[PDB]
Amino acid sequence: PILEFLEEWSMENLEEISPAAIADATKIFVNGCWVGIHKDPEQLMNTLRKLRRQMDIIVSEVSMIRDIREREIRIYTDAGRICRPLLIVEKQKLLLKKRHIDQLKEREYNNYSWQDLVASGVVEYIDTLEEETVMLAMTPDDLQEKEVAYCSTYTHCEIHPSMILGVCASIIPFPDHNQSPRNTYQSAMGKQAMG
Amino acid sequence: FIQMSVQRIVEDAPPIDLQAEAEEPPRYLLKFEQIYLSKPTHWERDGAPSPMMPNEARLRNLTYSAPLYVDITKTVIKEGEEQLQTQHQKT
Amino acid sequence: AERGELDLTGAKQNTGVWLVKVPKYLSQQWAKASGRGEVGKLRIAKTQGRTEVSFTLNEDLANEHPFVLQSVGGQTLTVFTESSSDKLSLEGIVVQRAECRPAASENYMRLKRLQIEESSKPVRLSQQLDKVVTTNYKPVANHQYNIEYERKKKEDGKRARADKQHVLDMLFSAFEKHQYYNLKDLVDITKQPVVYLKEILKEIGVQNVKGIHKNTWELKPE
Amino acid sequence: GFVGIRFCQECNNMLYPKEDKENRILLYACRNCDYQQEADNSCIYVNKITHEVDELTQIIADVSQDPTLPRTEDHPCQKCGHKEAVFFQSHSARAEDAMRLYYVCTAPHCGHRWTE
Amino acid sequence: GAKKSAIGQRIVATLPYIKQEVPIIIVFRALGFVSDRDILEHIIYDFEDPEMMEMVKPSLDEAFVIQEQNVALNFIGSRGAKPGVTKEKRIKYAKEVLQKEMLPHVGVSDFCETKKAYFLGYMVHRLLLAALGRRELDDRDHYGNKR
Amino acid sequence: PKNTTKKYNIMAFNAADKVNFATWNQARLERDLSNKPEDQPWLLRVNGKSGRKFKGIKKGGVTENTSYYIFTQCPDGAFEAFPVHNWYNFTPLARHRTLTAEEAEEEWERRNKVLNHFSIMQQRRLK
Ligand SMILES: [Zn+2]
Ligand SMILES: [Zn+2]
Repeated sequence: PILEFLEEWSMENLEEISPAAIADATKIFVNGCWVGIHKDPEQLMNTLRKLRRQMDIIVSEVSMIRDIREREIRIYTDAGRICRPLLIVEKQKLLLKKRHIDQLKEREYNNYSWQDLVASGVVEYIDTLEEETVMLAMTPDDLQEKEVAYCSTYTHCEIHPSMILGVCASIIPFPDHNQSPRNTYQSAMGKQAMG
Repeated sequence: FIQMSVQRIVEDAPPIDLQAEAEEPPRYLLKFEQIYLSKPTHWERDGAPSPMMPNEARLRNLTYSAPLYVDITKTVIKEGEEQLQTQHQKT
Repeated sequence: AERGELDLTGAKQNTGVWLVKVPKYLSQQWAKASGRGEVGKLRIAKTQGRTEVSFTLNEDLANEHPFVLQSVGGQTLTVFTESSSDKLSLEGIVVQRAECRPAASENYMRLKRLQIEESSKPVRLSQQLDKVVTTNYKPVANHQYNIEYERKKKEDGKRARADKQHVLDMLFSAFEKHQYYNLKDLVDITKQPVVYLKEILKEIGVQNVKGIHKNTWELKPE
Repeated sequence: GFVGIRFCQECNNMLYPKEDKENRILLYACRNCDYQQEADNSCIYVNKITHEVDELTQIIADVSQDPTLPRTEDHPCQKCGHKEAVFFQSHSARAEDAMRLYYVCTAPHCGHRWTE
Repeated sequence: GAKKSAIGQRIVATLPYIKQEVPIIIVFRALGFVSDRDILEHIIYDFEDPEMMEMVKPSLDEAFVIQEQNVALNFIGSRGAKPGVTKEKRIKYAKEVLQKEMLPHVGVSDFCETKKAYFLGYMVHRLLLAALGRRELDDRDHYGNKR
Repeated sequence: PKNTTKKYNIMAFNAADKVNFATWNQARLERDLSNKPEDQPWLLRVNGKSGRKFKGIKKGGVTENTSYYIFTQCPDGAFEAFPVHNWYNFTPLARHRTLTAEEAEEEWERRNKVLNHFSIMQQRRLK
């Protein structure tokens, strides 16, 4: 489906293109194979994301990496990419609003679930190759406010930083006040406890 | 794997082509149609199927396996005459 | 007439045409809609526009035109007619290329859903089941063996024989095909059992233990 | 300023430098065919060794669209009195032994790039 | 080498099911692109760029003896596991290798020589960019490069 | 007109070589010589023996991606659009020269290999 949509949005198949026009230079790839070129990268990556935030290309891990200086777009649809859920920040303002939190709070009575949050386009799955193209904030309470401007163009925002810790390392309380080797030793011993 | 990969492997396998070696001797072709999969079942000494619960398979040292079935289709193409399809079934 | 090679392809004039990119399903509509002649309603519209000359190319038949333009590339894409006839000629060059972009907004998303309803959910995915109790099933005898028997109801491999002079008649004509013929070669040409045929083949010829083609039964000329 | 190649007008196999022993003028005759043409420039090989200021080049203009690059409202664009330039370092294997921050304008269709 | 030493950077391509290393321009000619311009057009994209143009020159000079497609196939077949003796057997082995073993993901059909040529040119392009120094060398530990 | 089954094609050239330029007088086809079988590369010629021959291999993705109708000017009242049966690009070849199919399997530039040679020494061998 992504191949079809790319064909339908002016991506010129590699066999048709005049071979010297490759200085148009947005070398679109799919799963790691040439599929053509494109002259407008910025209005193409704003359309693949606009699609992945509702439904045409599976809202799950179909990454879109536009490497600007290198002039490539890399779309991966394959198994083995560790993705991560991250919020969206449009114009220094979260897409999550109180309406979403209120709908999710009344979860058992509604039929509103995480999937309705992802269909609403406020949380998307960023894999790692797409992570090197996004500017994150750890907490919205800060890093989205005004001061001497560190970054004025954020693109996403962590749900909560404590989600970088795994299962056996989420048991340890105040794991930021301890030394890191001790935290690993706890991740070890916590698998040898009785219960 | 069990919903979109096994059928992909089976339907993307070349039709087994056979021609009798010993006046255009008979030629036999076989193609594999859909994969059917069942519930994890057991077969006691008397050969009766009985749903294999996980706890039982942990107690009785069993494997929690499911019988796999596939529709195969023969084709008796012979002597420049009409063929006999004979789709066997879930096998 | 002969047309082993045309290598003329006709006119040097090359009156130009224009390549166009056309939608996958809209073109299917314009084609399978009728046999009107792939014209439908196709004529040059006369409009000022943004200093553009639009086309009366069928837009009602959706059951410039929303396409956009692109320049020349490579050769400008000469096009010829490989006809059902042996071969006729070539046509003009391509002057320009035109896209197939959809006319409007999200409608394309419904168009893809339409490709899926048409295209009829093309995937074969595995299915679940209660159980199967019609696998290896109770025969008196398997049917292949049954027909092997019913065919061995025709003759017996321990066959009779009366014609000792017969044997040389065929090997006269046929030794040009195989100077030495296998026992399985002689057997079906004849209709005799193997031990008796071998008892004769001892007297008549010798086996070519070391032969260029293979090792089997040659002949003494006399 | 060598023209990296000048393909043959006939066989397309990379004209090469050859000497005209008769008249003593520089030529560029092919090898696989027999074509020969005269030469406008007399440099057949130019390796520098070190480098030039070529990072004002090789910095495409589309990098102003990167949300991961800094934006400064000081140091405005020279080509047009627009603020908001994006700036980065060399980003080259040859670091130039320098931290030269190259800027690039972020107003569309300006694309001006300058070191300071 | 001590004598010439001017073409010290030779671009060479190891291939699946082919023992010895094969100069890349021979592979490109074997795909169906015999013209030197037609190969350098797939490898280098901005012709006015002098650096890549000079840097591909050694790989061009190191194969003038192989100048036709079937000669190229003969070369790449001469390194097969068993070339046989017949010219048109080495030809077929080299065609089968370049069809099914070399770069399967771009395609395996009989009409994908141009795709395989463009992609191999992109690999030689990335190699030349790593040579000059524009793009940085890729990292093995980077988790995006792991599946 | 749809009932007519003449199948249109695409004859495309690289901007590298010079286009027909109308100096092509009369010769523009041969599709079968590449035997060594229904679909095989074209091998084209130029007003006889003297000229610049070339070959066209087909296109991998032409119809599955998106069909390319050919809307034609059609100097008559109506217009017509034809589905392209196949696309194949032409590359100048048949060597227009002499090719070294044996070369005595030379050393690969390890020897001196004085350039601008092995091809002037040749064309002298064989007269
Ligand atoms: Zn030439
Ligand atoms: Zn500016």
